Amino acid sequence: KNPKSDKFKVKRFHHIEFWCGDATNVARRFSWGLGMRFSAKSDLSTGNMVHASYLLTSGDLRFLFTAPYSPSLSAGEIKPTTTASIPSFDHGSCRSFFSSHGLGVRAVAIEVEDAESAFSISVANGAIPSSPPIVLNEAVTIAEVKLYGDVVLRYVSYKAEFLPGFERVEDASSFPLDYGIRRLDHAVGNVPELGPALTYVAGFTGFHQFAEESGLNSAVLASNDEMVLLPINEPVHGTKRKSQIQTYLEHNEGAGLQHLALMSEDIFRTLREMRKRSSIGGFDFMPSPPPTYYQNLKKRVGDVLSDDQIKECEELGILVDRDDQGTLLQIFTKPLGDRPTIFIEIIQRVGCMMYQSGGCGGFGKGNFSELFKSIEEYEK
Amino acid sequence: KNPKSDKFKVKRFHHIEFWCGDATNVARRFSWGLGMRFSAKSDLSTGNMVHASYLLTSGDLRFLFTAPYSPSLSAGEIKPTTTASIPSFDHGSCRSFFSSHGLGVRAVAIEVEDAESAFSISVANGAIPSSPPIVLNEAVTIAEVKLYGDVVLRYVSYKAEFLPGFERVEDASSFPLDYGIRRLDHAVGNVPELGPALTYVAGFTGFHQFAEESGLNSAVLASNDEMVLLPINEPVHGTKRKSQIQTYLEHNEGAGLQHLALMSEDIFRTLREMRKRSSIGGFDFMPSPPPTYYQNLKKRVGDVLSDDQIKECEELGILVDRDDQGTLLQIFTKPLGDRPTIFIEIIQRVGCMMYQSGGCGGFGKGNFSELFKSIEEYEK
Ligand SMILES: Cc1c(C(=O)C2=C(O)CCCC2=O)ccc2c1C(=O)N(Cc1ccc(C(F)(F)F)cc1)CC(=O)N2C
Ligand SMILES: Cc1c(C(=O)C2=C(O)CCCC2=O)ccc2c1C(=O)N(Cc1ccc(C(F)(F)F)cc1)CC(=O)N2C
Ligand SMILES: [Co+2]
Ligand SMILES: [Co+2]
Repeated sequence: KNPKSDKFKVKRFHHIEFWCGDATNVARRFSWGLGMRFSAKSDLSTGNMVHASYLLTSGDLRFLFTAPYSPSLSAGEIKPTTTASIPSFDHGSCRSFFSSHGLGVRAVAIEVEDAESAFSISVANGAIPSSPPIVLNEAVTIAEVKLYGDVVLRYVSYKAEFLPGFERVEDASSFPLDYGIRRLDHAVGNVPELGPALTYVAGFTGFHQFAEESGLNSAVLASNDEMVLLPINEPVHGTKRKSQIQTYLEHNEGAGLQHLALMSEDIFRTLREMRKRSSIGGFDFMPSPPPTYYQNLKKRVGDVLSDDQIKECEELGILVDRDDQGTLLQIFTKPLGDRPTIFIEIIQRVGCMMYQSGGCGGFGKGNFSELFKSIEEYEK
Repeated sequence: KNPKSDKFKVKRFHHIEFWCGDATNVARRFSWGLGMRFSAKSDLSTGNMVHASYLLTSGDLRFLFTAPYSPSLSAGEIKPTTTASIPSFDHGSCRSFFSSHGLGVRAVAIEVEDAESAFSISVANGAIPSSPPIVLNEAVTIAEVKLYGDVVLRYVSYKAEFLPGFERVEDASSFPLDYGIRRLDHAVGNVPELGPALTYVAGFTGFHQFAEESGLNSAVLASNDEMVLLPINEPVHGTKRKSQIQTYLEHNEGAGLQHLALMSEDIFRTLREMRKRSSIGGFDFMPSPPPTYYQNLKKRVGDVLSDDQIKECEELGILVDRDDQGTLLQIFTKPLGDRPTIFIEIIQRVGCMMYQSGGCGGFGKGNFSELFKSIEEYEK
C-alpha cells in the first residue's frame, strides 16, 4: 500500500555530495573507476576562494566532490560577501566531518518543487535544520536538514549549469567516459537504532514505508511515486558472525551513509568495464559467490534469465534476487576509501513495466540467505 | 667543486611519504596516472589500527601514502604497544598537517648507513629533532629531523618488505603498470627565506652547494656523490608577474615541498603514457611552449637531439636545457591536488658518463629565459 503522504512535492534524486580531504584526487579516481565524466567545477579558477568542488555525471547520476581550501584565502569574507558557490559550506564543519568519519557522503540531495517550502514544512514537522533556504542568483534554491549522523538531506529547486557559480568543464579535461550508469536508485543509512531514525525521517517528509538472522534489520522510506528510496539499517547484536552494520558504526564514528546504489542500463557492460579497471585505479568488488550460487539461479530465475545470461552473471560475480513484482541484478564494491564504511552497489531491475516503477524487485534481502546457503552447499 | 663534507654516510633517496585524508583514493589515482604498481601495505588487514599506508613503486621510486584512522580504534594503545608500522606517526600531527597544507609530502626519506648515528650527528649539528631513532623488528632503524616547514628528512637504515609490519601486496591487486619512471632525481622545497634554510640544512647534513628576474632565487644542496639533491627556492617579490613561489607559500600556509622530479629511462614513453591518461584519472601537464621554442631547440641542442627527437619533444611538450656537462629533458605537471602547491617534474638526463653523475645538465633554470623569449617571439 502507498498512501502518497509526502508533505511536499518531491521529484527525483538530484546529486550526492562527498566531503573530501582532497577533492581532485577523489574525483579523478571515481571518474575512472565508475565511468563518470567531469561536467562542472567551482574552485579557484572560477573565483571560489572557499572550497573546491568538482561534479562528475553519468546519465542523470551526479556525484559532487568538495574539499576546503585554507581558511586564510577567504578570511576577509563574510556570508553576505562569500565566494563559496555552496552557501551551506563551512570549513570547520567539513574538516570535523572528515576527521570524524573519513571520506563519505555529506549530502543526499533531492530535487523538489520549492526548496524553501520543503524546508519550512520539514522543520515544522520535526526536521532538525542544518542550513536555511538560500536563493542562488535568483535561479536555484538550496536548503538542508539533518538526515542521520552528520548526513544532511539537501533540497534543491529550480525556477526554470548544476548550480550558479559552477562552470561547465573545458572539453579537453571532459573525457566522455561512460560504463552505463544512469541514475541513483537508492541511498542507504546505517544507524544504531532503526525505530527512532525511521520515525524522524518519515515524520518530517511524509515518506511512507516501502513494501518488503545475519547482521541487520532494515526498512525503506519512499516518496509518493517511490522514485526517491531511502533504506535505513540497524545492527542485530550478539550474532554468530559480527554485524557489518556494527562494524560500520565503529569505523565511521557513528551513523552515516552506508551505500549508494547506482542503476545501470546494462549491468553486464558496467561490470565488465569496472572490473577491467579494478587494479588500475578503479574499484574492487566483494568476493564472488561460489558456483553453487549460480547453479541455484536456474531454479530461482530461469524464467527471467537465459542460461547464457546466467553464465554472464557468473563471469561477473553478479547477484540476483526476485520480488513478486520483478527481478534485481546487483553487485557490491569493496569500501570506496580507507575505512570499511561506505561502498557502492551497481543494480539493474527487470519487470514492473507500466516506465518502470521504483524499487522493482526489492533490495536483495533474499541474497543474505541465498549466499549463506550457496557457500554451505559449496563446502559440500 | 665538491668538498665531500657529508657528516654521515648517505646512500640514496629511499621513499617519499604523502600525508593524505584518504590514502586509498590518492594512491589509486597516483598509481594510474604515473604507472606505479601497488607493492606493499600496512592497514587494518595487516593489524594496523592506527594508520593506513600504501606503497607504490616504479623501479627504485617509492611513493608512500598514509592517512589516519579514527583514533578510537587505537585508543587503548600506548607507544610501547602500538600497532602502527611507522612509529613516528601521530593522528593529531597528520590531521593538523593536512588541514594546514592540504595533500602533500610529509617525509623525504633517504637511506643512510646508520639512522641512529645520522640522527645523533644531525641534531648535534643543529637539526631540530622530529622523531627519535626507533628500531623496527631488529631490522630497520628510522629517525626524523625537521627539513623545512612541516616536512621532515627521514633517515632509514637496514641491517641487511619496505618496512617491518608492511605486507607484500596480493598479485591480483598488484597490476604491473610501468610508464618508465625509475627513481627520484631531486626534491625541492619552497621557503620564505633561502639563506636561513640553506644554512640550517647544510649545517646539520654537511651537504654542499651543487654547482649551477622571474620568480625565485634557488640553490641546491648535494650529498657526497651528488645523488641526493635537495634544491630550495625563495620568492623574489615585487616582480612583473607574481612569483609562483609566493603563490605556493600563500596556498600552502608556508614552507613545504614544491616538486618531486622523477627520472625516466625513456621520457618519450613516460609522457606518451601519462598524457593518454590525463583526462581519464591521471595527471595534467602545464601548457606547452609555443612552436618557436622548438624551432629554437635546433640551435641549442641540435648536436644532442636529432630533428626527429626534437619533433618528438614538440609533440609531447617536453622542455630542454643544457649544462656545460650535459643536457636535461624535463616537463611539469599541473598541481597534484586541489591547491596550487605541489607538482611533479618528469626528467631524463643525457651526458656525464663515467654510470651517470648526479644532476647532469642542471635543473632547467635556463628554461625560464628560454620560455619567456620563445613566447615573445611567438607573439611575433
Ligand atoms: C548492503 C547489502 C544489500 C542492500 O543493498 C540493502 C538495501 O539496499 C536495503 C535493505 C538492506 C540492505 O542490506 C543487499 C544484499 C547484501 C548487502 C551486503 O552488504 N552484503 C555485505 C557487504 C559487507 C561489507 C561491504 C564493504 F566491505 F564494502 F563495506 C560491502 C557489502 C553482503 C551480502 O552478502 N548481500 C547479499
Ligand atoms: C620548478 C621549475 C624548475 C625546477 O625544476 C627547479 C629546480 O629543480 C631547482 C632550481 C629551481 C627550479 O625552479 C625548472 C624550470 C621551470 C619550473 C617551473 O616551475 N615553472 C613554473 C610552474 C608554475 C606552477 C606549477 C603548478 F601549477 F603546478 F604549481 C608548475 C610549474 C615554470 C617554467 O616555465 N620552468 C621553465
Ligand atoms: Co542496496
Ligand atoms: Co626540478
